[PDB]
Amino acid sequence: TIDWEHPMFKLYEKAKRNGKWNPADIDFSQDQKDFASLTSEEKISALPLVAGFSAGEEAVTLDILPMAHALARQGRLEDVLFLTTFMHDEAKHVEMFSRWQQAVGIGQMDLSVFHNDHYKRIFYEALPEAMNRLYADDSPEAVIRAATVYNMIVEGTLAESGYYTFRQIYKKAGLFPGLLQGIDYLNMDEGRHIQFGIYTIQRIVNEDERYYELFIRYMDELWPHVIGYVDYLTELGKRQQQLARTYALEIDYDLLRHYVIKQFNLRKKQISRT
Amino acid sequence: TIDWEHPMFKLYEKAKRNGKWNPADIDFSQDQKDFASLTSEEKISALPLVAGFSAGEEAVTLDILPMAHALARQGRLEDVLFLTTFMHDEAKHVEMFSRWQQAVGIGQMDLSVFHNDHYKRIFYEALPEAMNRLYADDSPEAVIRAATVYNMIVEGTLAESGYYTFRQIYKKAGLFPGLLQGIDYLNMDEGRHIQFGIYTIQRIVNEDERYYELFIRYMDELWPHVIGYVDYLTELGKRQQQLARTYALEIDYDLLRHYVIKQFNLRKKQISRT
Ligand SMILES: CCCCCCCCCCCCCCCC(=O)O
Ligand SMILES: CCCCCCCCCCCCCCCC(=O)O
Ligand SMILES: [Mn+2]
Ligand SMILES: [Mn+2]
Ligand SMILES: [Mn+2]
Ligand SMILES: [Mn+2]
Ligand SMILES: [Mn+2]
Ligand SMILES: [Mn+2]
Repeated sequence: TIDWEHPMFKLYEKAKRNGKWNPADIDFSQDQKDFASLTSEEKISALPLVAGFSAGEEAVTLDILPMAHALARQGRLEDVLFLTTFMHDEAKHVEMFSRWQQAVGIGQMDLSVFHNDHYKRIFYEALPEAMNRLYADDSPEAVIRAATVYNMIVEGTLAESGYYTFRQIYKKAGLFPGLLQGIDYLNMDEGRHIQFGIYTIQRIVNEDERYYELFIRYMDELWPHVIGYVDYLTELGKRQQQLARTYALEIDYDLLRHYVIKQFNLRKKQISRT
Repeated sequence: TIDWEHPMFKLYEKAKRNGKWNPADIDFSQDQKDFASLTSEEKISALPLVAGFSAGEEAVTLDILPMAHALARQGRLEDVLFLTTFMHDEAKHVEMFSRWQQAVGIGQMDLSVFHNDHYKRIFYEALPEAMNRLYADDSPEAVIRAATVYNMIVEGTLAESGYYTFRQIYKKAGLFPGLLQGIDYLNMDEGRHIQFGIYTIQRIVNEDERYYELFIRYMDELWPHVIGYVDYLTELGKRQQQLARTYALEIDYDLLRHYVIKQFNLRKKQISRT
């Protein structure tokens, strides 16, 4: 039947209760004015972080499907019910960033230019490969790896840090209130996504504590590309300093960096070896 | 980007606006009392139609995924955004029937007994085979067949007729107000599902009017099992006449039957050869 007490059924219920926001309701009119008011140099200072996210959301909307397939095939009905909310969330995320991009005029703008090699390695290689694998290989190893790259690294490390960074910068400056409303909603959805990942990894580790070592290993395997992208954005911003100056933000890249590091280690700690 | 004018983006927007209902909010307390008040013979008279639906909703929640995969792989982003709402709708449908079944006490009850051979041929063979095919064969032929069996026959013919039948019987009788609230919501969701099917078949026919003949052919191929199930339910009810008598319903199986026939032909007519 439905196991009403199943953790993923409970997460499904919360998703319905907490998932009513609609990107079509966000007022982006002030964002349009803010963006127009920026200098050409101030404009470029913002784009790298938006590039990472818009492309990232698109990647994950296509790439969660194989997990829903694999779990369906295993008969995990409550997981599948929850995953329908996960996939619809990601749809709204793609929608929200595309609306912002249109409202402020950079819809055309090929933002690919802000994706370095480490980024592409995560979003264009490790992520799609690990998810697609599940179509032919739904072994515990395969499922742990998919949840690690997608939920623990892409969402749980990069996206979390991305949200924090957005707040740290533009919330201070009083800029882009529509986008920040969007990001708050995104960040609320993402908490459920991460919880799914934790639950999935933990139940597999609960069967064989040796999958714990596999989890840690896959996390450390990805870390170089995580930090390598983070260094490239850090670096990139330190050149284009004009938005920080104009808006009186000592943009502390060294504390962001450690927020990333903090997120990575925190995700490890949410998986228990025993 | 997102093509804001795309028909499936517009259907996605409507789904969000019109898709807020939550099965967890439905009051089933009166349904519990109604069901308990029924005689043992009256109880059995209702179950066949509920059997068809609960199993049917479960089938379609698992079975829409390959279509979302195939269209994603073709780069039809707006279709995929809409399909996230379609899949979440089906989740709530499975949820709604399981809640009703629990509330009135038939959760255990193996309702498989009311699935005859024609039913199994649709839901356990033709439907999963046609959807799963899309994982390895996303040809126009394959996509038309998937949309025909799923959207035009299962939803557009059987489910539509099932809703009508539910209303005709229990709405008259003043019974099962919770279930009927649920069914109204379901039926509103299903209109978008059918519209997706029409759009999908029509855009493929628009490229080669010879796919029109393929559409009609696949519809007629399934008709025998549609009517054969409908005859078995018709037949089945005519024996167990006690609920009709008790509640003063001349249950007109001959008009239902023609409602089914009417639905089938109506679906053909929504696809234009030209
Ligand atoms: C000092 C800079 C550190 C900040 C790191 C920036 C992270 C931006 C990358 C965006 C990835 C978004 C993917 C989210 C996927 C989802 O929504 O499930
Ligand atoms: C005289 C009897 C005719 C009535 C026909 C009864 C139809 C019951 C079958 C239920 C199928 C439900 C599947 C719906 C799938 C979806 O929700 O997309
Ligand atoms: Mn997201
Ligand atoms: Mn996410
Ligand atoms: Mn490097
Ligand atoms: Mn349904
Ligand atoms: Mn449907
Ligand atoms: Mn027969």
